[PDB]
Amino acid sequence: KSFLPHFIPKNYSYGDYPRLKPENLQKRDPYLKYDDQANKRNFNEPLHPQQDDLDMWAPDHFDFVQDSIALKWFGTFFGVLAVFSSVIYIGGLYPEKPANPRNYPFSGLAKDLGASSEEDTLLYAAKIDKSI
Amino acid sequence: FKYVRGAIVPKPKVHPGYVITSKFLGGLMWFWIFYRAKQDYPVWFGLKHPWEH
Amino acid sequence: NIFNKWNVTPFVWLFATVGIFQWDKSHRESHDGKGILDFLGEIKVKESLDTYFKEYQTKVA
Amino acid sequence: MILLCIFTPFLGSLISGFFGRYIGVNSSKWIVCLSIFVSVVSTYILFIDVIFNEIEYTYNIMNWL
Amino acid sequence: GVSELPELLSHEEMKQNKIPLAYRDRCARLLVPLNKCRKEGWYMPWNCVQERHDYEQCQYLDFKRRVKELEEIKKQRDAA
Amino acid sequence: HHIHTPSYIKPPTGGWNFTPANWKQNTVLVLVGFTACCVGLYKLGEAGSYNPKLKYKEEELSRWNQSAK
Amino acid sequence: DDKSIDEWAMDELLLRLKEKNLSDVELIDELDKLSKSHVGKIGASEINKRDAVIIERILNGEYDQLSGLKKKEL
Amino acid sequence: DHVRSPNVSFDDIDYNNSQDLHNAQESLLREQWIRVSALKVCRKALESCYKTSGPNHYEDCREIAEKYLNMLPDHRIQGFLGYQKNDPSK
Amino acid sequence: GPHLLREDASFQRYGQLRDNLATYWKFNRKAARNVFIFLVAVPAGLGYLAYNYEGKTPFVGKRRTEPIFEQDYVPRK
Amino acid sequence: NDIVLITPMIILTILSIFGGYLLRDIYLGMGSPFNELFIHPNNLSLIETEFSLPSILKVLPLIT
Ligand SMILES: CCCCCCCCCCCCCCCCCC(=O)OC[C@H](COP(=O)(O)OCCN)OC(=O)CCCCCCCCCCCCCCCCC
Ligand SMILES: CCCCCCCCCCCC(=O)OC[C@H](COP(=O)(O)OCC[N+](C)(C)C)OC(=O)CCCCCCCCCCC
Ligand SMILES: CCCCCCCCCCCC(=O)OC[C@H](COP(=O)(O)OCC[N+](C)(C)C)OC(=O)CCCCCCCCCCC
Repeated sequence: KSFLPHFIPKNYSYGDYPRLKPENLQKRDPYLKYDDQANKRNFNEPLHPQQDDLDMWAPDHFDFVQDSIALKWFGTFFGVLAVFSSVIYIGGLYPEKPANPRNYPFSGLAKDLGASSEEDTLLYAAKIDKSI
Repeated sequence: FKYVRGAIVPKPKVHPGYVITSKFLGGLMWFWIFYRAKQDYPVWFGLKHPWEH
Repeated sequence: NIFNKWNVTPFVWLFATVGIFQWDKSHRESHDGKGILDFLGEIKVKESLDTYFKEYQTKVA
Repeated sequence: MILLCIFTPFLGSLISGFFGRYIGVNSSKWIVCLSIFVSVVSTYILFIDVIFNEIEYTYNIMNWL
Repeated sequence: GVSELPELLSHEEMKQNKIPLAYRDRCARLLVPLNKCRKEGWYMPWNCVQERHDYEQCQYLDFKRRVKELEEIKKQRDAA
Repeated sequence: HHIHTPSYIKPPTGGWNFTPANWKQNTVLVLVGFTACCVGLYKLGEAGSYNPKLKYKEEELSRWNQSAK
Repeated sequence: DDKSIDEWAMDELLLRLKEKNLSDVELIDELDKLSKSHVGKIGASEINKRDAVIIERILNGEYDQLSGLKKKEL
Repeated sequence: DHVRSPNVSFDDIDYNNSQDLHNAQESLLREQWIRVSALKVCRKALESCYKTSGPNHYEDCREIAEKYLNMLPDHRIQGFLGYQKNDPSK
Repeated sequence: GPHLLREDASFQRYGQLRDNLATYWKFNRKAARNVFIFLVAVPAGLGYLAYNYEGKTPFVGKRRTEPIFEQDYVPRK
Repeated sequence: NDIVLITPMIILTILSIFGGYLLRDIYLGMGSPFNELFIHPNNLSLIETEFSLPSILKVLPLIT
């Protein structure tokens, strides 16, 4: 069922500060009546030293599955898509280009693409239409 | 208002404006779907080119 | 009240700023570009300021 | 036309934000709707003038940096 | 009734008509009337029916011409 | 219906369904003011807008490029 | 009436444009009719003014004298 | 009126003269701001050329764009401390 | 005046603890590891990167001198 | 619901039937001038997409 968030210490010794079991106030029963109904807290109830990580204003904690199991599924999902992508690449099953890619006249539109002379023709031209 | 125990809900009788408007809006879509099909079904499936006529 | 003490004040600043802006715009056409605040004084020029700098650097040396 | 299209929605936000108390709920909603509609009509006029007539509009308020 | 690729436009004619760079090819000459009629027709689907079709068929010939280039190249590589 | 404490809570945006008794009078005062600003924006927009594609002839651009060489 | 250093440099550039090309009749005409308030608005803007030749001369001539102050080189 | 820069070089003055040193620092700074003004004018030509040319901006504004990219690395404010405190010849 | 805030003893003890955490800090092995990472390891990583590429990044108006697209297409057949 | 809620939906409904057909040539027409969006000549695949496609792929999303 529920479990505490990460980085919540099991023990602490802050002098004479009371030592209480760390409780996530987000998991408390909402149908009960509290002095502070919004935060699910009664007046003068002691606070954990890291209560800011275990209250309503803390990030919402998800406890449907364990993080290791949740990360196993997350890697498995993208692992399937990775194998599916690599097989088609290594196998080379993706279709070939039906025709020669588009060609353009005037030395592959070199002058219209910022070229200055014949030295910089290949630096700016597109695929040159060799068949005039 | 009074609640009648054990009475099945009959066919609702909505205001006539809602029923007529809904059918006309659907009628506009279906007519437009068929109208484009009558004139673009070759080009849609690649069976013919737009200039060919 | 829609013309209360708090609603009127922001509009007053806009009207005053635009009116003075146009006044300054008209004040520069007839005064060779000089602004409305020319009565307060004039910007000091390099020639007089450098004289203070020359005397200042003389005492320091 | 360009200034009317852009800053008219800002007028509706200001009117409802600071004068919404003095005009009530109903008039606040419709004045905001009015301001957006002015931007709607002005945009459609520009769409014909820009896309179909190959015209561009530029307004320079002032220098920023 | 376009049957062959039309004559290539000159450099200045492409410049004056401001043809898009990606569309500066054999079909540039047929593109000028189409873009001129589209402006007067507000780019409606019922104003440039034939001018659009003539330009559409020209690019079809250009595509088929590039099929020949690939097939011809595909033989030189195997022969070599 | 409910209690909203409106005697002192007076936000600029109303505070729980607020409409003054003289809402009609203020609405007209706002509509006229709102109309007086759209017209002012329109006049400013027309007089300040320009076409960036027509401020220089193409012949002028040719001279700029040749000199920049 | 504050002239920032960038505003001063724009006026100086146009002043040096006159002082170097006093034989160009076209240049003087645009500069004379280029008002002081429009001096710093060279380029595309809402104001209808002739400054194409003003820009053209600047594009062709380096009117800065930074090399003159640096009389020592590597 | 429009006061002009008092052209003075660090190589023709004695730094013990605080007035001459002050002019050399000012003269170098004012020449650097003229370069920035020139850069902004040249960029204005590039902006105007790009808009009117449309798809022809690569060809119509080729020389202007080349000039802007060459001047950009050095048409900026560099200060006077670098040249005042360093002798390039050595 | 009227003590508008209902002071809570648990909140005060929680607040006092947060403001006085330095009293109970111990320079143990756990603390030393965190001190080393934030004050030595992390600055060293930035320290190396800052001087490795110091004066070696002339990005002002950097020019392209290599074609981007491929001229000839080689079919897989 | 009331007419005020309905009114925008009907206007959007009509625009959801005829809008794309009327505006297709403005944005998807071949050679249409849209210099604001730059497409390099080597990246224009509107021809190989329109003609070279097998006829099955034209209807495959519809069938699925
Ligand atoms: C809540 C607290 C209160 C704060 C809320 C109010 C904040 C208002 C902030 C205004 C700041 C002052 C800006 C206006 C000062 C005037 C600027 C100026 O000096 O003029 C520059 C411009 C042309 O420059 P020039 O030729 O040198 O004219 C000088 C003549 N003496 O001359 C002009 O064209 C004048 C233009 C005046 C424009 C009026 C202001 C319009 C609204 C701001 C426009 C900013 C752009 C829109 C921002 C909205 C977000 C997109
Ligand atoms: C370009 C920026 C332009 C911004 C101008 C827009 C108009 C401003 C309207 C202000 C009045 C208002 O809405 O804030 C006040 C309203 C009042 O609440 P109410 O709805 O009247 O009901 C009242 C019922 N209470 C009392 C339970 C709330 O809400 C609030 O207390 C919300 C608190 C945060 C307000 C954030 C203000 C906007 C921040 C903008 C950041 C740049
Ligand atoms: C048709 C014309 C369209 C334009 C309309 C313009 C309206 C201008 C506003 C007039 C009303 C007014 O200034 O309201 C002032 C308001 C209202 O509260 P108050 O006045 O203090 O009253 C309460 C106090 N009491 C109880 C003592 C009387 O104060 C505020 O808290 C304003 C805080 C600033 C909010 C906006 C910040 C924006 C920052 C970014 C800016 C771009």
